[PDB]
Amino acid sequence: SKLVLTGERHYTRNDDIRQSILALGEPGTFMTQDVNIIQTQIEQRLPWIKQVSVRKQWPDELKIHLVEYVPIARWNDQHMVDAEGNTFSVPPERTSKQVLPMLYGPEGSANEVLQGYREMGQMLAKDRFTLKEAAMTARRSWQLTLNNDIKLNLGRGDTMKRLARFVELYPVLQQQAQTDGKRISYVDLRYDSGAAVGWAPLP
Amino acid sequence: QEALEERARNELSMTRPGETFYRL
Repeated sequence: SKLVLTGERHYTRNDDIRQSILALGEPGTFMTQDVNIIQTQIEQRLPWIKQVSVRKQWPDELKIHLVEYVPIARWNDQHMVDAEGNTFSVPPERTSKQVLPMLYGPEGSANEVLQGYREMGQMLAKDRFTLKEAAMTARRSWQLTLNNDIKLNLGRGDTMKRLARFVELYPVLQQQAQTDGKRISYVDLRYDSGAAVGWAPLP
Repeated sequence: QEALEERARNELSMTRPGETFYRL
């Protein structure tokens, strides 16, 4: 029996597969096992695998082809979400030097959060602001973190009007922080037509 | 919890010591 492993692999390493197999049969090998259980075992021991196919090719060969999920953001913190809203996780020894945007929300809200992250990032992009973090509460209030580390508190209201107010007001907040030797730390927008600004000393 | 601070903030124009307020 030869075991042929194929597909584009960014997180899986070969011991992940062989362990899934031995942990089911024995220290001996694998051929006329059920291909559907070899497939199910691998789906369950490797939660970052989005698709795996297991197929017997004679002479004597078992061929496994892998498709991995691809993260576009960390989800809450220890997990990850892809561009279609799917949730998965990767042992953090293997992801500890990646730098991804950061989403947060209640346990089944990834798609909703990712949608809001997309829409709001679009608007901030029209003014060359870029979104590093986005958190949504069970009540569906929003807080954003720019790449320049300013936090924005949007609460629950028309988040897009409050977003536009930040951008309008930003040049004076920056002149003001410029003048007093401080840095902008956050901008609370949860008012009818104003903003409260918290400062911080310069790093 | 933070619902209270949203009304406190939105319904009455209240802030927190140290913050600067801007009205447009």
